[PDB]
Amino acid sequence: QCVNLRTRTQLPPAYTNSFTRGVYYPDKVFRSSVLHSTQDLFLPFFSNVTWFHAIHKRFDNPVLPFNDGVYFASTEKSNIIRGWIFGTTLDSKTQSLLIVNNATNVVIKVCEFQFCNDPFLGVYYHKNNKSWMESGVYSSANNCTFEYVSQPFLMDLEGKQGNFKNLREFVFKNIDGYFKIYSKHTPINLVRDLPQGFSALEPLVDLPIGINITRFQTLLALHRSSSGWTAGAAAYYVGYLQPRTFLLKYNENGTITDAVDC
Amino acid sequence: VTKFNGLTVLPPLLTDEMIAQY
Amino acid sequence: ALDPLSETKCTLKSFTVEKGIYQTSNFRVQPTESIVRFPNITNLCPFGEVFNATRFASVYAWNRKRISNCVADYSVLYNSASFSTFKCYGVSPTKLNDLCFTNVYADSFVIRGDEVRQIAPGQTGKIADYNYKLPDDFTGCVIAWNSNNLDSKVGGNYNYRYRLFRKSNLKPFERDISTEIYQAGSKPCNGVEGFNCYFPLQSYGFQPTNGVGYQPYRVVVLSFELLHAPATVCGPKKSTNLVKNKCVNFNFNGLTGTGVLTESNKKFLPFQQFGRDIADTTDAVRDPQTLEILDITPCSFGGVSVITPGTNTSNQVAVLYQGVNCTEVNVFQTRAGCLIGAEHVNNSYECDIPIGAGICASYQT
Repeated sequence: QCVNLRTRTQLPPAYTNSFTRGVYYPDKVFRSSVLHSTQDLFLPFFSNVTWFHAIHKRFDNPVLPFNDGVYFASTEKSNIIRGWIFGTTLDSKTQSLLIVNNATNVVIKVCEFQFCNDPFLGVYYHKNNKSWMESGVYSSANNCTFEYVSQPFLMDLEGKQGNFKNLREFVFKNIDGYFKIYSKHTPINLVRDLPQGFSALEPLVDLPIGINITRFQTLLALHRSSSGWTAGAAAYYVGYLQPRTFLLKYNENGTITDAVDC
Repeated sequence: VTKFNGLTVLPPLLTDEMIAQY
Repeated sequence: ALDPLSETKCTLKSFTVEKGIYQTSNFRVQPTESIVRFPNITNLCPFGEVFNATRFASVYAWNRKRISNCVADYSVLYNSASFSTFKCYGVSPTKLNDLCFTNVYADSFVIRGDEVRQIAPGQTGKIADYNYKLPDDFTGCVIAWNSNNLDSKVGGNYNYRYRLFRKSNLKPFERDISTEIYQAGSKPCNGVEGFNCYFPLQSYGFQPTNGVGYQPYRVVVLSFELLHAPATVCGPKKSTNLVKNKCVNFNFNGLTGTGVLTESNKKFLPFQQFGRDIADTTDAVRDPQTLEILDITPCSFGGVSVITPGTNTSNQVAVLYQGVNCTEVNVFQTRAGCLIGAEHVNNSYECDIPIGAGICASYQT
């Protein structure tokens, strides 16, 4: 709660190249067998993305900015990222947006959350009968102003052996108070922690929040057989949206198959 | 060799089959 | 506007028409109906839980139920048929279903019949000042239901109480459930009742033998709040069925215009509503209630042309609607349009009056 994770060590600002990632449908319009231009916020192609590692003391969990929206690309098998934090102060001072995934329903709220100094969504006391079951990211909250729950679902939080075969990419954008979110989940054959190719992130949900946000924080999943906890092997990336112009090649079925940065 | 805002395309007087006869 | 021949003379501004073909006007199918669609209006908030609660909270501790993130059907205010007095201020009850709001509350309490008048904007009284004040800008409603047979007890129902004294009047929608001893004179009360000191709370005299002015009345105030924030709860929207193969207007959840709806093989994703062509013009839409993809073919139109010989020859004249099939209608369809007033012949002659697509006209015996 008050004591930070002793196994936490900040890595240097490493990065790699992102060839054609960060593409998403900027609207809910259908167009097929055409090529549409548009000026909105996207990821510039062949740009750098901040790499972050999570393993027992190489464990990164900083509070990064959100001045213009960001990206995520989680190379994971047990869903190390179970939620996020968004806001300005990220404490009980101002309104703070919180997102949590309990593997059954995505909970979204906006309250004066009394977040811990080193928040998490981990577990502990797994001496026997782990079963990937839960066993306190914030101390308390009140004066809430928003509440939302996604549909029922099931997420595979269980760890798996071998090469990474799953990849999730998201976008987080505040469109005039509407905190729009995109997402995509596809299989992969990992080679260098970031497979290449092309894809498009579909919109997930519209959130009429209307709260200014300037920073964020990731909620990594910890485990222990608050301070002396451990974490499994995982890694993710971070990007930043920029106001670039793009072309969008739609197929006959309306799916984006390619793009070009102007 | 290869809409509704008042725009309309009129056809030609001579069709392609009539041109070939000439 | 007598005959198409006269439209030609008014077009050319001449009382004599030479041989040829001339344009006069523009045909256009006007709309006959209109379609209004909107997603399903289910998932209603349970207003009956408050208006018909099994038990009501006391007056000094009035209960409030927040209404948000649903479809607020306000027809229960009148259609319930379970009230004695029903009044609204500012907005009529029949229009609340069309108005969207940021927050809505249901303030319930049980007060005497004579105290029902005190539930009003800007009104003062024992209940308005010390128990539940309303603002001057109240644009909600109030419903009082006589509960003489339900919330009454012989000798007085002690479960329903109110505040009779307080050092300072309350604010609009403010609750005060304290037990501070009120001071009347210059003497200190010392936290106990005595000379010029009274208890602030008092029980009601609700009994089954009470009059119309003293019996209990289950009062519920539906408070509205239209703030700068985006609306979070709105009422059910009006809609109707679908009209196909007919020139009609469109009022969809996020699309408007005029045209004709037809079934098609197109497909919209679950996160897509309406399509667009190369020119940013809509040509497809998905129904917000049913699972179907419908192309929007606009209403027909085209220039009107008249085919006449010279005025010195005859006044018999044909008419051509360029670029449309025979709908309104001696009729013959062409690849340029529907021609009326001319008889087709299997013979071939020299082209006198051209029409289009190799077809030509003439006046012969």
